[PDB]
Amino acid sequence: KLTPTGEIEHDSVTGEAIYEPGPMAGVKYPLPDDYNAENNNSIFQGQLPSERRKLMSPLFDASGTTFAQFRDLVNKRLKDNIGNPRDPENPTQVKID
Amino acid sequence: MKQNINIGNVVDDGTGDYLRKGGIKINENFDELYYELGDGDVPYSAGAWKT
Amino acid sequence: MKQNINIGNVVDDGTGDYLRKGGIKINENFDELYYELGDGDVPYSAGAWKT
Amino acid sequence: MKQNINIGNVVDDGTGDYLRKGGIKINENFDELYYELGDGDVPYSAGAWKTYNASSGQTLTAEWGKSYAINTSSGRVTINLPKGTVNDYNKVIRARDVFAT
Amino acid sequence: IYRAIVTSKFRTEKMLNFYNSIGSGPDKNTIFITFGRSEPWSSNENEVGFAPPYPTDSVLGVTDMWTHMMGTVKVLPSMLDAVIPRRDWGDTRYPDPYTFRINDIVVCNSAPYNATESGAGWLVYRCLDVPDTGMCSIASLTDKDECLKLGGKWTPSARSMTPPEGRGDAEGTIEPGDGYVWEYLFEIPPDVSINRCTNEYIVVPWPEELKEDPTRWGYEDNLTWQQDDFGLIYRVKANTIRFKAYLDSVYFPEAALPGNKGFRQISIITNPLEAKAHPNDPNVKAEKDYYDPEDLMRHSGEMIYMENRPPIIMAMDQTEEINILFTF
Amino acid sequence: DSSVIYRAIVTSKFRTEKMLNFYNSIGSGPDKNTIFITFGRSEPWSSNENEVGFAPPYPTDSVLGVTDMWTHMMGTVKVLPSMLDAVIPRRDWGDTRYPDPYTFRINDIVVCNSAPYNATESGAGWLVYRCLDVPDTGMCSIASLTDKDECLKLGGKWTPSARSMTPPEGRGDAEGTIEPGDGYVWEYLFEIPPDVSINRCTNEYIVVPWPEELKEDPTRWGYEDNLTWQQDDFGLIYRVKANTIRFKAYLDSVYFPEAALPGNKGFRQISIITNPLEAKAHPNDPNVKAEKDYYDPEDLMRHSGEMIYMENRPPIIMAMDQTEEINILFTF
Amino acid sequence: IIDSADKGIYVLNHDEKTWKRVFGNTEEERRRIQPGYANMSTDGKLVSLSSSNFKFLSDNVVNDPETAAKYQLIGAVKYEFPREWLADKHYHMMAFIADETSDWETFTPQPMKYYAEPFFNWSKKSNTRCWINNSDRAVVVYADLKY
Repeated sequence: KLTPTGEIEHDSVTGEAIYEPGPMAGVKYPLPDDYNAENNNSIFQGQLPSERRKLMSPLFDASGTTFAQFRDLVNKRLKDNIGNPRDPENPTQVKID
Repeated sequence: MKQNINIGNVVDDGTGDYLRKGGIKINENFDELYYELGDGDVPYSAGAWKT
Repeated sequence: MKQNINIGNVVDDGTGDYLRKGGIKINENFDELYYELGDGDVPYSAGAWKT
Repeated sequence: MKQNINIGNVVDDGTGDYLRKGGIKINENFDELYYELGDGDVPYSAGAWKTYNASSGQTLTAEWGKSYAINTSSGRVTINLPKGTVNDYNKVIRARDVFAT
Repeated sequence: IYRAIVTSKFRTEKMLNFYNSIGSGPDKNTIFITFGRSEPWSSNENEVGFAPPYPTDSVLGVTDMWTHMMGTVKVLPSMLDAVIPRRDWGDTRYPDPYTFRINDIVVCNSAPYNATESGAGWLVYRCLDVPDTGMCSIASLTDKDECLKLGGKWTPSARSMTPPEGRGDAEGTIEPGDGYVWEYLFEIPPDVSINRCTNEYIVVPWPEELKEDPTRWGYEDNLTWQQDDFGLIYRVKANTIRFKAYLDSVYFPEAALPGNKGFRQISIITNPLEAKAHPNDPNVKAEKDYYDPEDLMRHSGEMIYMENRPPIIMAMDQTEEINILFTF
Repeated sequence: DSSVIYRAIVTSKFRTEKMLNFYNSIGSGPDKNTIFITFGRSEPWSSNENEVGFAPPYPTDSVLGVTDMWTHMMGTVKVLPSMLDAVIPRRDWGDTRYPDPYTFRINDIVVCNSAPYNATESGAGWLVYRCLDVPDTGMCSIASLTDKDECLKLGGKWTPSARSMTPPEGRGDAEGTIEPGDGYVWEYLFEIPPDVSINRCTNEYIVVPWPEELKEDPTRWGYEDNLTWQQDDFGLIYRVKANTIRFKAYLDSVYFPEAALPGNKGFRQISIITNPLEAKAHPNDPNVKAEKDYYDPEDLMRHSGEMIYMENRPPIIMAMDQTEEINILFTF
Repeated sequence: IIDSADKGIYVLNHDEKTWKRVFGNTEEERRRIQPGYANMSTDGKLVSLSSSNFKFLSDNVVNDPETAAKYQLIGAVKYEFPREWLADKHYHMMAFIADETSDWETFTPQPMKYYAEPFFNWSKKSNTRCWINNSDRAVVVYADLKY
């Protein structure tokens, strides 16, 4: 998203880039044609059905992706909570004995 | 055959081609382009000739 | 002018060319070295000349 | 040595290389294909050669299409060429004086 | 009747041996990490607040865990690091960003608010002395010096002006003025930082890995007087190791297939031996990164650590990550 | 509400594992730990120290505490790995001294041949059995249950009513007392040869064999006979789950006559050190790990190496021509 | 490979009668049976089939109200087990016997195996249960010499 004149903008003093639910955020998408032809139908069928769900970039025109193996998910993610500074306020994860 | 890897217009646009289709669009372009002179392993500053 | 792209690291991060930066950046990186060689949609093992 | 970049097979399949390893497999690919012909940032339609020095060895060897412009000043150059050469032929080698030693 | 103690260092020491003890092939430990039990704890297991039944240790408990085991992953020593809890100077979110206690360990340059200095990796300072005004942990004492002369903890009143700086020995912003004084340790190079560091826990360098570059770790600068030293981890007294592992669907597509209820419970194993068609055949320790539990001999190797969770559902093309921290 | 709440445990084996590792880490010369053990402080804690009930001050850990402990230090002794052994608490069949000699609980480990009353079989060293099953009648640790099987079905401990008739016997893999009749069943482990018994064994703690040392003789430990199905094994300590190592050391007046001399108030406090370096005349000289068994504290570099464990005692008085022995154990 | 449904153990009396599952008639203990791991050996009057596999569906019991309470908890479950005597030697066999008059038609988890009981061939004549040890060693068991 915000990328003034050369480069994406990361937030002050904490230096973190800014994402928004960018325009046309929620959209169906067509699944239009080609994969069935483009695949030839591999991946134990599901060729178009498998599809690689949701976020991942490969459409190739994108701000947020840059270059990595992995995009992390902070949701469905856990430090539990204990002890040390940093750490979550809500443990989202805990451990008992 | 330059195998132009295309982006739709501005950044953020839902259109594009693919990182998949770019794959082998990228690579053949190399191969095709490169295998001319680069002719497999190493490019030849003396040029590539194919009998 | 070779227009190397910088590379992001291993994790979602805001540093480096985001792929759409690379989009057309590498696609350029082609044509430059390509046009100097290809001069149009075909590459030349014999090289290319400019009137 | 072309540093060919794979992806696994069909789209959407598990197998493929990387976005991350996409680079520098792709970029160094540029350099080499460039670096012989280009020398630096820009390619040479007229081609590019790389100076081997009299200072370094009394001998260089065997680079098939890598052309040299040769110095004998420091020491006599004894240049040996690739051996046994299989069925290839057709391979021109280029040695020259960037100056006359 | 006598009194005796173990130094906190020995915590560290255990680790270093233990760190030494992961072997490559021969005669030194090899570590596999395993997940399993598609099976549901109980219909509830999914629900919020669900806590799986407290695990059981036994040849029986082993067998069952050994029974359900979905998949197995090795661990290379380079995925094992010493770590200490990260605390950055100036971070607003968390309390007292500006208030440091004696011997606390402070990271600098980590973040823009943190960052004093561009073009250098993270820094690690420890805070020797704290402002005079403050609060004592022992309510009876109003003097820092008296609180500490007795040894009760002291909380200083006055915040730090700036995060510390300089390679030198106690800096500490001592001359011009401050309540804090600062001792320097080492600098962390960026590449390791980004990839290793969890915002709770910085990664602490190994002595061997230290033996390689004192500079890349910024330790080359100092003073040891023992010649090479490098025992730096003693100074930080890290008792805690971080296991890092990488699960991928590809090695284990079967558990990755759409509709799996996922694996309930996790288990690590050390030095298992390969499957053999003929039991008289000589045993083989396990090199490859992943083994189907089948490709591993029944019960082979030892599992130190058993784990039970509410169900987690893996999915293909998803990539799941595990971190584990042992405090010795 | 807490979303994720999970449970995880470390096996008791991992205790063992650390140990076996830790045992590996004592080196000869190179790149594996070397251990010195030190005593000091002739100086009296306080005038009381002699009197009964006196507890010396609890030691202090600090660069300060180190220095002080490092200050008074009388003498130093190295440790060879062969003086380090794994051990488990010794329990003998039929031994009056200890409670219920005839009453054993599941998984307890029982030694045979240790003593005349114990001894079934002559011409063999000590035996080591574990007791798998106990008489059916008994009492449950969970007060709610009167059935052994039901007690155990929940997993609570069970104490059997009926005492053992005989100490277990047989090399035989299952073989406690199964056919004719009894409530107890007994599991066999290995037999201990007498000399080690005699020299190593403390009547509270049998000494447990190393896997390595086992690799040498399976027979001398009587382990050669069995059945493993993993091939060679020898990891026996895993099966017994020994968490405890025994340090053994021997002090003699001769290495340190000065602290041994008549009238010494003896040493108050003890300290162990790992991988210290020799004293050097020139500080730029490269460090040297310490081979010899004892060093006057001078011949050791100040503060070199790390000392894990500090100790304070009422004064103990060494004496010349005395030979004093120290044992320290560890449960990891 | 040898697979699918039957998993059958069958019992012969008669030889006019038929083949008869006993242990078989379960669905469950089928899964215990494994081609590589499961094995039978008889001694006299007893029969020993191996199972190196165990897991349970049922043995968990639910609600754990005590911990449910103290943890302010709903659900969880208890992890519970009946007792079977496992080989503590690695690979940790589990066994099943019909011990009465030979067979007698029930199989049970066993108060214990005499270790590695399957793979031990049964001899009537000079009755022994023999097997070949890994690391190629001949193991023989026999009973003898009540004085």
